[PDB]
Amino acid sequence: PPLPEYGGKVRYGLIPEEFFQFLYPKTGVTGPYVLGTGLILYALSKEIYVISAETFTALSVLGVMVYGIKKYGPFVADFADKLNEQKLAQLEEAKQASIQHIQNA
Amino acid sequence: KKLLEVKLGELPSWILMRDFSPSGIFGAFQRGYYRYYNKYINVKKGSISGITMVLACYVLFSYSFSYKHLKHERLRKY
Amino acid sequence: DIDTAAKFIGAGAATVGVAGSGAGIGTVFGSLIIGYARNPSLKQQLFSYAILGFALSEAMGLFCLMVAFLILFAM
Amino acid sequence: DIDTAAKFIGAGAATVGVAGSGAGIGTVFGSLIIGYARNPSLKQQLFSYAILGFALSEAMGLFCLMVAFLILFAM
Amino acid sequence: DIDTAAKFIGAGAATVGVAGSGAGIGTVFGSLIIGYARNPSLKQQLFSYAILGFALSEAMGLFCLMVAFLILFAM
Amino acid sequence: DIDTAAKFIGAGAATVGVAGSGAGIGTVFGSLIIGYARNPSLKQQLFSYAILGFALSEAMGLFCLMVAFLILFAM
Amino acid sequence: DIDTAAKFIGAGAATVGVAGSGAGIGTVFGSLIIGYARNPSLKQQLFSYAILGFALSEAMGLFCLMVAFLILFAM
Amino acid sequence: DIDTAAKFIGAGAATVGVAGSGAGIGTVFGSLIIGYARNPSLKQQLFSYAILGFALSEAMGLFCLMVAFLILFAM
Amino acid sequence: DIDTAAKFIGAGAATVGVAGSGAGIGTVFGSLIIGYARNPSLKQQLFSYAILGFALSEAMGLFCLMVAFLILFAM
Amino acid sequence: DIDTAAKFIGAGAATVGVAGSGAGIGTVFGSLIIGYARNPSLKQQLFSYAILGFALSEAMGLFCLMVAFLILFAM
Amino acid sequence: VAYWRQAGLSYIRYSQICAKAVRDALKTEFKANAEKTSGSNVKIV
Amino acid sequence: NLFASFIAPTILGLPAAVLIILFPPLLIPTSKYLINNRLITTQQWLIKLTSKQMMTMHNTKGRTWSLMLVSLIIFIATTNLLGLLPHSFTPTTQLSMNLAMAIPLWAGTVIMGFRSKIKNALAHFLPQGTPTPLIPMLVIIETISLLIQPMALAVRLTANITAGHLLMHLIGSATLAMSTINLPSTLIIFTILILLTILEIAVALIQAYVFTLLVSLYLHDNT
Amino acid sequence: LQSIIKNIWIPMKPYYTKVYQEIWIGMGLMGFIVYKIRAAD
Amino acid sequence: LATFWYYAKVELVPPTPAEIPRAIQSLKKIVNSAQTGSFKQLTVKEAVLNGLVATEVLMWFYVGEIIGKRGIIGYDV
Amino acid sequence: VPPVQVSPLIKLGRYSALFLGVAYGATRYNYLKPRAEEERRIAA
Repeated sequence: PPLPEYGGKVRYGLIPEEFFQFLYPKTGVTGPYVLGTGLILYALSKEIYVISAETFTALSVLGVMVYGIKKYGPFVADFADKLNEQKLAQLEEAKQASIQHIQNA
Repeated sequence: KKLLEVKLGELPSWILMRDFSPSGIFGAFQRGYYRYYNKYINVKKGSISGITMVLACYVLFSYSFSYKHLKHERLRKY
Repeated sequence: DIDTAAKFIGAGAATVGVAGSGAGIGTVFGSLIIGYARNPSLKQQLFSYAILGFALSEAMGLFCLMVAFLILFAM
Repeated sequence: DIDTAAKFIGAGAATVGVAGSGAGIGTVFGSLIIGYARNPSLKQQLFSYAILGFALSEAMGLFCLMVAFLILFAM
Repeated sequence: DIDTAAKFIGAGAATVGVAGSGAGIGTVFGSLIIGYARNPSLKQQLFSYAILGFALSEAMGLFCLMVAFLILFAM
Repeated sequence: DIDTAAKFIGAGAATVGVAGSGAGIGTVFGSLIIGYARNPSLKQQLFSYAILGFALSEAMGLFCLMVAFLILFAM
Repeated sequence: DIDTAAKFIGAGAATVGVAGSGAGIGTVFGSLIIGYARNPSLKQQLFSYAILGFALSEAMGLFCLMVAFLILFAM
Repeated sequence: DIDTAAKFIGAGAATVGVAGSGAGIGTVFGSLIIGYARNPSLKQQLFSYAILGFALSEAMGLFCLMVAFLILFAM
Repeated sequence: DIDTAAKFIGAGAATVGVAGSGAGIGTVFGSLIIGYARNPSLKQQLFSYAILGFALSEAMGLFCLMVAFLILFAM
Repeated sequence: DIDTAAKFIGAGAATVGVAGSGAGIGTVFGSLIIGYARNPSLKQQLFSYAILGFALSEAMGLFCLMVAFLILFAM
Repeated sequence: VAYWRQAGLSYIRYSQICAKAVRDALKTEFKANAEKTSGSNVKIV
Repeated sequence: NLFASFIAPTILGLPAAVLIILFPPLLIPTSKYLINNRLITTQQWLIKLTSKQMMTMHNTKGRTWSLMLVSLIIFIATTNLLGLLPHSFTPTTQLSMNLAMAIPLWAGTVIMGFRSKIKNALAHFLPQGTPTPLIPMLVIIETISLLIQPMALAVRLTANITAGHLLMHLIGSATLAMSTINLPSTLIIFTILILLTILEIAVALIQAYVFTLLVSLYLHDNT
Repeated sequence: LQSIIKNIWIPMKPYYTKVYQEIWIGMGLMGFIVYKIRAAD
Repeated sequence: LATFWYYAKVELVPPTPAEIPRAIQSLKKIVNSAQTGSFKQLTVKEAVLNGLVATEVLMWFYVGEIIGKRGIIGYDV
Repeated sequence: VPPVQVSPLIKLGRYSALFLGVAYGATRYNYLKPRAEEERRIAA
């Protein structure tokens, strides 16, 4: 069975487009965003999210992750695609080779 | 026709019609894993979002059990 | 209270012993510079050794820190 | 009384540990001089290796300043 | 009351002696790097020596740590 | 009373740590001599690196002295 | 008692003299690696020297450990 | 009466930091020997560099000695 | 009493100074290995120098031990 | 009562600093071995430098001993 | 391994370039005889 | 207070450490296909590179541990990397888990060396050309080395990972404590924290590789 | 019992029975050490 | 930028005085459906959607609270 | 992407909740500052 060609259309690497489409009818385009900002402000206002040293280690590792992704993402995607293309080319070559061998026989 | 998937079925009896067995919960978790995997990971030309979403859920879980320690670091009292 | 005082003193003393790992890591990476300047076509394998060397010499220093904490928090 | 005294002594003993960082930096940059005199065309790679070695020696010194501050403030 | 304090201080002092093994492991693996950059055909035997050297140098450090524990826990 | 005494002891312990910068400057200038004897045409760039080395290693030593004085007078 | 306390601290101090033997074993085996990379046809002779060097460096270290015990147990 | 005792012990500690300058001068002049054996026609400039390196290492050692003498006499 | 306590502590501290002898012996015999691998025709004379070097570095360590036995047993 | 005890402890701590001259002498004579195994016709001048280097490295050690004998006896 | 050997050259080509450079820097009183004495004339088949 | 991130986590009273230790293999999906997605492609390339690195130096009997050593390095590296995320609990900071990883493998290698190989197993404690008057001493040394190898394994992992985390946390506190004070100094401390984060990623991978390489060498000395 | 030992124990049998025997002895040793540690605590 | 406002002018604005009767009628419809228990006709999809919108308006209330105590984190005193 | 004229009920609820939040925030700020000062003084 062949795989699809694209994934699930995530936004910001965290939330899929299905959520934005699901809130589009009742709360429009800014609905999900005001829900997100409201939840963030309620979390860090009622001190559900306690600001500590882990906030800054979190910001550091998230910055390193976003930078590393934006930088070495094209390279890793192209590397995987080229690995698959080389394997496919080698396989097609080795199939035609045996066809030619039996035709020669 | 009470096999209606949740998000389509309004009833509480549906809640008790499900297979709340160890094998049933195992099948439920495995079906969820394969739904996520087929939607986000098991595609060609896939994205890194299928991993960063897992890592975000992991960080949320990690914060959940780290709250009993952080609630002593709150900077207000109410 | 003399026990906590000696805990602080012994923790500082135990921490002294990380100078060895600092110096040994300097040695490992300086030798990496040299050996790479002599045979740059081996840059990969040489670097591997450097990593290994680093990970071992640093190890010793952390042992010191271990004792430091064993003295400072776990008596 | 005696606890703050021991805190000062332990802070001094813990900051002793960056002597190794100083010696390792000396070794790294001396080996950089040597390796550059050998192969003066790899100036950039040799300098990058020297920067890496210097950073790692400074990390081994940071592991001593950590215990210095854990003695001095967070007993 | 005072002897436990001296046990803490003596254990810290005794574990200071792991700096030598840190530096010695640094030297061993730096020289492995250099000697392999000079003659990469002996990569195995050279590496063997390194391990030997490491396993001996580190040994001394453990000696120190041994005494540290023998002052901190046994007597 | 005892606090000033431990301040003296801690400043002495902290200034023990300039030995690393002494050894590192020794290493840097020895390697400058060696690398200039090998490639005396790089006399300028070599010296630059030596300067840089003497600027970093000594810095570490200076840090120690700073800490020492910070224990002796300020905090 | 205060004499046994100082026995602990003095043994812990005298144990630091093993850092020298650790660093010296590191140096002897790094130089064995380098001398075998240079002239691999003397692997026997070199190695003999190596052990001899080791046997001497560790010797000094042992003295320190010995001294330590002769402050902890003898007197 | 505890201040004078602390000054003695802190001055001993402070003067420990001369071992670094000793080892650094040893390194500078050993490298002078090696660099003169390779290129015996740069003897004057190699000796100039050796004088500079020895001056800086001795300077660090004298900083340690003068901190010791500042503690011991001038508080 | 306090004086015999300090005698134990000072003997241990004085004994610490054998680390330099250990490291120097290691350096001397490692350089003997290297110089014999390079010019095996000079072996005899090289060994001579090694002996001399050894006999000198150890001598320094001996002084340290002397001071130890000057404190622990004589004065 | 405490001054003589602190004098013993400071004398030990001060005579610790001979490790630097021990290591420096080891380096000087190892470099003599190497530089002579390279170009033996210079054996005189090489040895001359060694002596000089020796007499300077050991010089630092004496300073340490001086302070020891300044603390132990002259005060 | 020098930079030119990494680039695939040889010591014969290195020597050739270095000798040609030393010849180009000769004052013209010696230059003609120098380029005649060391010039190649063989052709490859 | 300071070691709060190394305490066995519990959510609603249950040992969440079990889930945290079972999670790493979930990030390695496998497939029967011949040409599959980018994640499995990159992971299979990495696993092949790792196997060739770790296992080429072994003979036919040491190469039976390919599965074991590749599983060890993958498990440790993924655990150490997942320990870098915010608020996470890293099980490799625990001396219990690291002792249970180190003692079985080292003991298995030495018992494999004493079952077969017994002549060479007992001969290994003495180097080949050791001079005579030193034969006793070098047997007291080597022996204790063989007896500290397991502990010095576990500790070397624990003491490292723990320490790294501690350092980062402390620097984090610094930034927080400096947020209400001079902001350029806060940015300098934050840049130190970023460099430390990159160093901690490197150390995660390096510690996985070094634990596995030392186990591999103990195996190589007994096959 | 079915489809578990078909997907867990049939693949891992060559290793559990032949390759890791010494690992199993060493794991017994580790359990003994851990019992001595927890009991003296 | 400005697209935020392009959507906010239609969505994130207060209700004009002309459409408050519509809101009153909708509130009456909701309370009537709650009275007669007719909400058993609402699939859990739409139930979740309504719950999310109610959570959003509660977050509006809490944002109004943080703008009414002049301090974001907790209570400044 | 076209906007959505949201339901006037949701809109009125949004803004009424916001204003009630402003009210409650000011109210509890004034309710809590005296007790806070009282506790900070009695803690000395």
